[PDB]
Amino acid sequence: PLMKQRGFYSDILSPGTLDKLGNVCCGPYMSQNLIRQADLDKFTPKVDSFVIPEDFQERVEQQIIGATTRLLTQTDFPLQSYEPKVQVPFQVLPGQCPRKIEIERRKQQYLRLDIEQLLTSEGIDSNKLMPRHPDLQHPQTIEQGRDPLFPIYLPLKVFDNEEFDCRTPTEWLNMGLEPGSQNRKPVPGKALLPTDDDLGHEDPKNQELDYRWCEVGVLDYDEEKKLYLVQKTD
Amino acid sequence: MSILTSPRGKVEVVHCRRTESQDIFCIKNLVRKFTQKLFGRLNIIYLLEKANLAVTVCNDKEEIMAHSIFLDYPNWNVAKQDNWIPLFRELDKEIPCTPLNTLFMHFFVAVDEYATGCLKEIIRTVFKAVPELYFIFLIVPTYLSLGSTLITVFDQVGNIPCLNYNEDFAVHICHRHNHYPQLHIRKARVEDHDDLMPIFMHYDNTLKEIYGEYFLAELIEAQDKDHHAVVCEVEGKAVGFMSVCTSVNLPLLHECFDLGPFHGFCTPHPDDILKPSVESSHFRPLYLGDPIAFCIQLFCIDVLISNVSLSLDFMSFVFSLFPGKNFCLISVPHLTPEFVLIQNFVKVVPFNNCTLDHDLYVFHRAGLLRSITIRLAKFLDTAGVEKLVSTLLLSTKILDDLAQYNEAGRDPDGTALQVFVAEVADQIVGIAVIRKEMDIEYIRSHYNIEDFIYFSHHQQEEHGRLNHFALNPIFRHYTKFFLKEILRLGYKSCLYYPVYPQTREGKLQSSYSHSLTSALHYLVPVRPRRQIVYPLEKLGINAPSKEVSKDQVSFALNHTNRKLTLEPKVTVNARIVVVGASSVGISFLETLVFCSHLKFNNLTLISTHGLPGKRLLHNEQRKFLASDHCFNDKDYALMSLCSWVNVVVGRMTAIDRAAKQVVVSKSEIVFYDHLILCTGLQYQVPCPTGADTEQHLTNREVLELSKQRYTGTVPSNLFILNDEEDCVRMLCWLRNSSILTEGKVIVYGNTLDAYTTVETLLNIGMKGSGIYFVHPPTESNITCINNNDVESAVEDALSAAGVTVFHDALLAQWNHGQHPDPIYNACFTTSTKPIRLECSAFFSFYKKNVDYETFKAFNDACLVYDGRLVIDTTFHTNDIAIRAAGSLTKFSNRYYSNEWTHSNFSSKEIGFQLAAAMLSLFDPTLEPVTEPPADLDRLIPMYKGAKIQGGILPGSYHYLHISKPAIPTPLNLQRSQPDFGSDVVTGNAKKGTYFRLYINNYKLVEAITCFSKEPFPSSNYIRLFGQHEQVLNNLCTRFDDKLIPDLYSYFTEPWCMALFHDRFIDLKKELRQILISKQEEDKPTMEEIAYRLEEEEINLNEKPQKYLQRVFEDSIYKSLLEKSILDYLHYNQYHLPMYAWPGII
Amino acid sequence: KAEKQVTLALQRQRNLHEDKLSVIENHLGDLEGRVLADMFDFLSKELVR
Amino acid sequence: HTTKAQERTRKRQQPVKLEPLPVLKVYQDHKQPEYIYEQNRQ
Repeated sequence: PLMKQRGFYSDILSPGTLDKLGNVCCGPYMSQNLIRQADLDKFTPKVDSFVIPEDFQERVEQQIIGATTRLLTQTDFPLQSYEPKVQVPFQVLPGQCPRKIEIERRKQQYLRLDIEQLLTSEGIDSNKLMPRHPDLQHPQTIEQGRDPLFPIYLPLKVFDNEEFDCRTPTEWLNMGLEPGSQNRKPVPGKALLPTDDDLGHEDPKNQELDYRWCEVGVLDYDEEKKLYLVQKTD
Repeated sequence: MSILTSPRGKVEVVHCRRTESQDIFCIKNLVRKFTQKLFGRLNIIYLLEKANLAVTVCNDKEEIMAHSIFLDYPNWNVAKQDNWIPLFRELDKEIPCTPLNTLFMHFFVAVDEYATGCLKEIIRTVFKAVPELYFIFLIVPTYLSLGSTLITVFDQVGNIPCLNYNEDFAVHICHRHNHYPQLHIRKARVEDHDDLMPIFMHYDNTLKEIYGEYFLAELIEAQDKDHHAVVCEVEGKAVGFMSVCTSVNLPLLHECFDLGPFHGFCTPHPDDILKPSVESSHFRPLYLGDPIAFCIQLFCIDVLISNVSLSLDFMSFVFSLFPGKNFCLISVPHLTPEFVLIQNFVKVVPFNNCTLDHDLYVFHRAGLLRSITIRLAKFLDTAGVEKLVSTLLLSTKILDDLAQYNEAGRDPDGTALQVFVAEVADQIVGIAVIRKEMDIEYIRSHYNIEDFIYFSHHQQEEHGRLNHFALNPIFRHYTKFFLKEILRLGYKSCLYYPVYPQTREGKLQSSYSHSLTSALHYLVPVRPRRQIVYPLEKLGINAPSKEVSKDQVSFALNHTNRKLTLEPKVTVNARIVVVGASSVGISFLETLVFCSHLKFNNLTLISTHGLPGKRLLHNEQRKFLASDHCFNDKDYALMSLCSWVNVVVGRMTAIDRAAKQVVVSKSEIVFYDHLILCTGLQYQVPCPTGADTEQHLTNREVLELSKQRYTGTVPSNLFILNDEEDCVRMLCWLRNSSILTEGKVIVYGNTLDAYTTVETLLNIGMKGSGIYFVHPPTESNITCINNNDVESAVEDALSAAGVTVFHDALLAQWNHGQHPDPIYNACFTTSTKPIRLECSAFFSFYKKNVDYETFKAFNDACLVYDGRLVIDTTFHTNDIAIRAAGSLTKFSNRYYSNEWTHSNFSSKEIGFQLAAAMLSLFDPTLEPVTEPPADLDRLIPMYKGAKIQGGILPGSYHYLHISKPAIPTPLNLQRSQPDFGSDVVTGNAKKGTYFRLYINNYKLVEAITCFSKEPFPSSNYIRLFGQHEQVLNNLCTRFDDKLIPDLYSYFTEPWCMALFHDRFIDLKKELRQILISKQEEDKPTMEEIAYRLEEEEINLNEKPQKYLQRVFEDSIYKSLLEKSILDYLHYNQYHLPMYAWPGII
Repeated sequence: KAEKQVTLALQRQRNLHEDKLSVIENHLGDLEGRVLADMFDFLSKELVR
Repeated sequence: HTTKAQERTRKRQQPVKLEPLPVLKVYQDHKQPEYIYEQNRQ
C-alpha cells in the first residue's frame, strides 16, 4: 500500500537547477494551520537579534567524554607497513574497485586467516618441524610408525625457498619506513618460536622445547646470516 | 530485546517499554523491605505521578519485573528542586552535572536473577533515550553500601549530610560512557566505505542501482573544500556516514520559504529589504548578503541505537569544517519519518502557495553550545529581552509584564506571575511568561485532563498556565527540557494553554486569547467533554458546583505535564488529505487531532468554505437548515481543528490519480499521499419537469422527466442552501430585498428542510398567506416524519398560518417557456387538474445528490461509480491508496445490500471507525495490520451509532428524531405487525407536549420521536438511545401503571443524570466485564447461567427473569457490581452532586 | 447460475447468523442493564434524600 | 498488441527526480576516459 523508507538524503538544494518544477510557487493560496503561524516570523524573534557567542573553544571545553576508540587502539606498529603488495593500478576504470579498497580487503582476509589451523589441516604440528637431538634413550625403530624413519634433523632453512616471497628483505625494511622518518619502525610479524626463551636460544634443538606461534615486532635483517631480528611484543 | 540467563541456567528474553499503569500493580508487588531501606515510605503512585520518566522491562511471557523511576532532583532531601548544582559541585567541582545533563534515580526492583541483567538493560535504555544524560546519581544514607547489584554499575563519590540533621548520605555515580559510548569522529577514508556499504544496501538499492556498487567509495574520494565526508567509528570500524556540501541554491529557498526569522541564512547587507513598503503574502524578503548556510546531503547510521545520540555529535564536527558557515539545511522528502538526526532541526515553514517535493529543516551552529541555562527575572534581562522581542507582535506587552514582575513580585491583580529567561554563553535568548491557574475545576469539567493526570494526587496549588513563550527556535529542540525546568522552578506539575476561537469577537481578539508562539508543538490536545443539562432550579444547593456550571468564552485546551516532557512524540510527515465535511467529514479530523501518540504535520482539509462553523450566526439562521444535532458552534470551537488542520477554500474540481494530485479550479494543485473522500450528499437543482401543466400529459410521463438533471441557466431568485454560508448569503439578500415584506414564495420538496425553512420565514415575519409549499409524492411512501399525529399537528399549524399546501403535485415550469431568470409565475401538475402559483422566490429541497461537478471529477478519475461511489466494507476504492465513506458511498452488488449504506448510520461512528482503520496505516505503536480477509468481504458489519435528525417546525415547535439504522418502513405497518416492539408514548403533538419511544421485544429502546415547544435536553435524551427499560427505572411499568405523568419532567430526577454521564457507559462496560469474570470454582458466570436459561439449555416453570434475578441476588456478584458502582460514584462525584457512597458519610 | 446461488447462500447464511447472534446477545444486555440500573437508581435517590 | 497511445501518457507520467547529489555526478564524469581525452585535446 504505502511505505515510509528511503535513502534519507537531501537534493533540491542543488545549485544546478531551479528547473524541473518550473513554478514551485504554484499551489492554491494557503490558509495555514495555527501552529506554523505561531512558529512564523511575527511570533518568533530573528536570528540577527540573537547573540553570536564568542568561541569555538567554549564548545570544546563544554565537551565531556572520552571517545570510543582513540586510545586502546594505540600501538607502535606502522600502519602503511600493514599493506600487502598488489598490482592494481592507481586509477581503476569506473565500476572497478579503486586500488585502496583491494588493499583493505586483502589484509582483512589475511588477518581473518589463522596459519595454525591451515598448517594443522595440512597435517603438521609446527612443533614437529624443529630439529631435535636424537633420544638415544629410545631411538625410534621403523616399527614405531612415525612418518619418517627419524624426525627432523636437516635445518628447514636449507629448503626454505624464496620462490613465494613478494618482497626482498631490503624491501621489507624499506616498507618499514613510514615516509618522512629518518629511521624505520619495526614491521608487524608472526613467527614460530619456543616458549622457554632463554633455553630457546641456549638449545634450540632441545627435546622438550615447545615451539609456538606468536606476534612480534621485526627489528632488522642480515644478508650476512640471512636471518631477521624479531622480538615478542609487549 | 536481550537474552539473560539466570544462575540456574534458565534463559529469558526481555524488552523495555514505557510504563503503563497496569504495570504498577505488578511492580508494587515486587517491592521489598530491603528496597524500603533504599526508598521506604515510597508509595509508587505519588512518585510516578510526579515522575519525569517511568521505565519498565518485561519478558516475552509478559512476566513484568524490572522498573525504575527517575527525576530531575535527588531523593532524601539532600538538595532541592530550588537548587542543587552548587552543592553537588561542592562534592566534585569537575562533574558538569546540571539539569541540562542530569537525572537522579528514585526506585528500582526486579527478581534478582533476571534483576541484575535488567538493571543494566534499563540503564542502557535510559542513556539511549536521553543523550545529554551523561550521568546517573545514586544516593543512600551512609550506613548502607550499595551491594552487588548496584555496585555492578555505580561508583562512590563524596558524601552529602542531611540538609537538616547530623544524618549523612553517601553519593554514588554511574557513567554514560561505561554503559553507552559516545562516537569517535574522523574524516573518511576509503577503507571506511566497505563497512558502510552493507548498511546503505540494507536501507536502499536505488542509489547503487544508479551509481554502481562503489559509489560510496568514489564519493569518499571526491571530497574537497566544497564537499567533506565524515564517519563515526566504534570497535575500530565505521557505522555511520554523513555528507555535506557548501552549495545552496539561494533563489530557490528565498522563493519557497519565509526566512523572516532566518535572515541569517544570508549575511547581513545594508539594504535589508526584509519587509514590504494580501500582497504581504505575495511579498518575498529580498536578501542581498551571501550564503552562510551549508547542507547535509547524505546520511545513514546504525548497535543501531548507537545512532541516537551519536547523530547529534556529528553536527559538532561538521561545523568545524566550515569556518564560514553557521546554518545547516536538510531537505526531507515526503513520507520519510523524522529519524533522530532531523528531529533536532527546526521544520521550516513553506510559503502561502509553496508546494515543494520536500519539507525543509534547519539547525544552527549555536545549537552545539551547552551553556543554555534558565534564570528567573532580574533587571539586566530588560536590555537583553528588549533586543530580543523587537519583532514580537505583543513585544510591548511581554516587556511590560517582565518589567512589572521585576518591580511587583505579582501580576497587577496580585496573583502569581512568573517570568523566565534562557541564558547562553552569558547571553540571553529565551523568554517565558506564565500564570498560576485556579479555574482548574472548570478545566476538569470541560476537558479530559484526567487522561494525563491522576488529579487527586496533585493539588490546587500545583498548576501553571502559559500566556507568552518565545525563543530562538534553535533552542526549541532543547525547549522540551525548558518546560521541565520551568515546571521544576515554579514548583508546578502542569502547564496549560487555551486556544481561543480565531473568529474571536466580531472584531476583538478578547484578552482571554493568548499570543501563542512555538509552544503548541509540545503540548497535547485534550478531548472535549459533554456537560449534562442540569435542572438547577430542581437542585438549589445540589447543583454542580457553580464554577463548573458557568459558561465561559469557549475555547480549546492544550497541555503538558512533567511525565510527558520527555516523549519525542514522533511527527508524521505524510501528506494525508481529507475532502469535504458535509454531514460527516469532521469526525475523521477529530480522531487525528485527538491522539497524542502522534503529531500530524502535512494534514490538509479541502472544502467549499474550509472549516465548518465559521460564522457568529444568530439562531434564526440555524432555523433554516434541519440539523443532525451532532455538532454546534461550541463543539467546533472546542475541536479547534484549525490549530493543526491546514485549510483550503472552495471544493475540488478534478481528481488525477497518476500524479496523486487534486485540483482546485484554476490549476491550483494539492498533492496527497492518502486521499479520503467525504463530500457528503448535497442538494442539486430542482430540474423543471420540462413537460408542462400547459401540456396536460399523464403524470408518469412527467415523472420520468423529473428524474433528469437540469442544464439550463440558474434563476437569480432560486435558492439552494447546503450550508450556513448559503443561508447567510440568502438572508442578507432577502433583507436587502422587498420580498420579505410582501412577496409570494415557494419552498419545494417534501423533506423536513422545507418545514424548517417555513418556520424560519415565519420567524423572519413573512405572512403565512405569503408562503406556498409543495411536496411531490415519493418513490417510497414513508413521510419525512413517520408520525402521522405530529405531521397532522404541523399541518394544522400551517393551516393557522395559512401556508399553501399541495400533495401529489410535480413541478411544471416556472415561467413556462418564457425566460426563467427571475422566476415570477409557476405551474404544477397533479393527478386531476392544472395548478398555477405566483412565486416571487423559490426554495429547493427536492433531492440531495452528489454534486454534478464532483461526480464528473470522480468519473474522470475512473474510480468505480454506480450512481453512488463504490467501496468495500473496509473503505478501499478500486485504488488501494484512495478510500471513501459517508452517504455518497455504496458497496459492491455482491454484498447484495444496495439498500444498506453509510447513509443509514450516524456520521460520527463512521468517521471514528474510518480513522481507526486509517490510523493502523500511520501508527507505529500498534502493529501494522494485514489487508482484510475475504471473509470480511462477505458482509457489512452492523454499526449501531444512532442517526439524529432534529428540527424547529412551523409555529415554533422543536422536533427531534433518532433511529436505529434501517431500511425505511411505515409506522403503521410496523405497529400493526405484532413481532416487533412495545412502544412508550406520552403526548399531544398540537399541545406541544410529545414523546414517542419504541422499545423492541428485546426490551431495549431503539427509537426516539419527540415534538416540542420546549428547549429539550437533546444531549441527555440521546443517551436514552439503546437503553433497556430497566435502565430507565423499569420504565415499562412506569408507562403501564399510570405512574408517569409525562416523560420530560420525569427525566429531571437525579438518578437519570448518571445515565446521561459519559463515563457511566464505560462503567457499564466494566460491570459487564466483572460479570465476565469467574468468581468461584463451581460456578459459571452470571452470563453463562443466563445463556443456559435463555437458550432452553435449562427449562423452567418460572419465567427466566425470576430464576436469573433470584440467582443473581443470591450470588456474590451483586456485591461486586454494587462496590464497583460505589467506587465510580467516588470518582464521578467530583462531577456529580447526587451519588451516595462512603464519602458522603 | 452457479454464482447466483453462491452469493444468495453466502448472504443468507451471514444475515441469518448475524440476526441469531445479535438476538442472543440482546438478552445478556438486558440482564446486565437490570443489575446496573436497580443499584444506580436506588443509591442516587438515596443520596438526595 | 494495440496499446500505443498509452505510451505517451506514461511518458509524461514518468517522474522528474534529479541526480540526488550533483558533486558525485560531476566527479564520475571527470573520471570518464573520453572526458580525460577531451582534456588532452584541450
